[PDB]
Amino acid sequence: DTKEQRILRYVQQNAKPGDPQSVLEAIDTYCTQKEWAMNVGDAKGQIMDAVIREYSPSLVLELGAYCGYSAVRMARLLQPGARLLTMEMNPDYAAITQQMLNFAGLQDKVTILNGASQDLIPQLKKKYDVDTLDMVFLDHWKDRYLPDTLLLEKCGLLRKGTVLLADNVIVPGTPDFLAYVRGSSSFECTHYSSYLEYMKVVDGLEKAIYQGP
Ligand SMILES: Cc1c(Cl)c(C)[n+]([O-])c(Cl)c1-c1noc(-c2cc(O)c(O)c([N+](=O)[O-])c2)n1
Ligand SMILES: Nc1ncnc2c1ncn2[C@@H]1O[C@H](CSCC[C@H](N)C(=O)O)[C@@H](O)[C@H]1O
Ligand SMILES: [Mg+2]
Repeated sequence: DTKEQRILRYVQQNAKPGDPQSVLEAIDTYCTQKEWAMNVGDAKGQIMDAVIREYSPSLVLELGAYCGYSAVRMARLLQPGARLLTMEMNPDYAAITQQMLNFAGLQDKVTILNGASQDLIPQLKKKYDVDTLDMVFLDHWKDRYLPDTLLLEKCGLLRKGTVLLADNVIVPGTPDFLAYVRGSSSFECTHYSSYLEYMKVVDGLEKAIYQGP
């Protein structure tokens, strides 16, 4: 089997069904003690939790689901009626994410989009009944952060106050995205310095709040 299947099996065998917090702790436990994996982790996840609780977004878009750790982390804090849409181009990973969300009891809150973000972003308004996004979590391939941010703006998916939260802006790093949002008056930026998941390597999240054209 794969590492992603072993993570899901550990959750199914150790986490409590319908308990998102228990599912998160099981994923973090397995990857801390057995196999490292690119989940956002508990250190940066706690910063994510605080950002989510401050802005209380009604519609969240996630770029990169992997095994569903970040989707479980964000969906467990959403108000009733709020929605999370997550895009995952790997079908093997998205099948794991769906089973992870089902186990945590959050399937009614999260919708998985199978495909590449650059192909799915232009179809959000028509196919998934989206006006503008309240929050965007960027966590896919690092070279897509900036072009997808420009694509989200072109398709009219950003409004004044839309919160962009970017992972891995230090390690592995997103230099072009970081330089663009920090240099553009369209984005007010705040850096939250933390640590790479399950490690003591320095990383951080960048919050970029859209201010308009
Ligand atoms: C593990 C590691 C170590 Cl020990 C060192 C020293 N360095 O330099 C790097 Cl770069 C890595 C590293 N490899 O992959 C990732 C990573 C993390 C994500 O959170 C993420 O989302 C994605 N991703 O591909 O989406 C990738 N990090
Ligand atoms: N262009 C793209 N469109 C959609 N998904 C992409 C993508 N490029 C990479 N990805 C996916 O994004 C994932 C990044 S790992 C992200 C982990 C997750 N956000 C968490 O914290 O738990 C990978 O699984 C990869 O398959
Ligand atoms: Mg990441």
